[PDB]
Order: sequence, then structure tokens, then C-alpha cells
Amino acid sequence: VLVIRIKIPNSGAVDWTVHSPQLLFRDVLDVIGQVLPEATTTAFEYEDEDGDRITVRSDEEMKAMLSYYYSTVMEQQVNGQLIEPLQIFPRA
Amino acid sequence: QSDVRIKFEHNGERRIIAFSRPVKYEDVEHKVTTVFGQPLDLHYMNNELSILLKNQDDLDKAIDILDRSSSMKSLRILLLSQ
Repeated sequence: VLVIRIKIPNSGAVDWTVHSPQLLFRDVLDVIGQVLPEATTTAFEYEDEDGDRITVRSDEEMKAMLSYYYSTVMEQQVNGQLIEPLQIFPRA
Repeated sequence: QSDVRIKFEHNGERRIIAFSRPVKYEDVEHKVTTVFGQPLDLHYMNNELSILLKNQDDLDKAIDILDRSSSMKSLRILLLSQ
């Protein structure tokens, strides 16, 4: 179970519970389009370990995102920290 | 020694792509061409210092810095037109 937290305007985020079929970059954009139907979203950002905003425009970039996230979750479980969803910020 | 994460920076945007070890210069340059639409010079960045990676040796040395570092988890590479 992967939870993707999709930032929305005005202090919200919509959490999407993704079940395990390959998650595609297109599928994420599709869900964002449902959640934000008045927006044009063709990409999204996430925050890396440096706090830098990283733009995702393809499946290969999305895979590097997911690997980072899973590594982070794994370390949190081991060290007994609260596990957070993968936060993304939709993007024109 | 898992995949090398390269954090490309180009025109106000950052992109992270993972490369299988051993990482080849030609493969990094080709990825830059397909992702950004044109060949671009690789500037390995650390704060106010940077170095042009011109070849396999240069890249290997950058990866060595990454691998010896207790801190760093990606190679920060600023992309500029030749």
C-alpha cells in the first residue's frame, strides 16, 4: 500500500491510496485531473532529501521518486519514526 | 553501491534520474539529450564550486566523491549550453 498525498489549493491535500499493476506517470496525472478539474496539470514536484523541489515529467523520473520514497519509509520503520505519505505538488 | 542518482538542474527546474552502476559518461550525455532535447555540458556542483565533467574519468571521480561522502545521496549537475 502506497499513499500519494496530492497538494490542493487552500490548506488541503487529497490522499490517494494506491494498491498493488504498474503505477504509471500517466495514471498519477489522471488522478490529479480528477482532483483538480479546473487546472491543467502536466507534471508534479516532490521534495528530495535536500528540500529541493524536483519536477517529474516521465515514468523514469517517477521511478527515481518512488525509490527515494521507499528508502525513506524503510528508514522510518526501522528507526521508529512516523511514516508519512509521498507528497506531491501538481504543476502546470 | 546502489544506483547513482543524478539531480540535473536546467532552466529553473530540477530532475532526478537514476543510473545503473557502472555509470558511463556516454549514457549520461545521451540521457541529457533525450530528456532536455539537446546535448548540454555537465557541471558538477558543490555550493560555490563546480567542475565541468568532460569524460569518463571526470565522472568516475565525481561518483567517488559521492561514494566517500557520509552526507551526499545524489550528484548535483547543472546543465548549460556548450
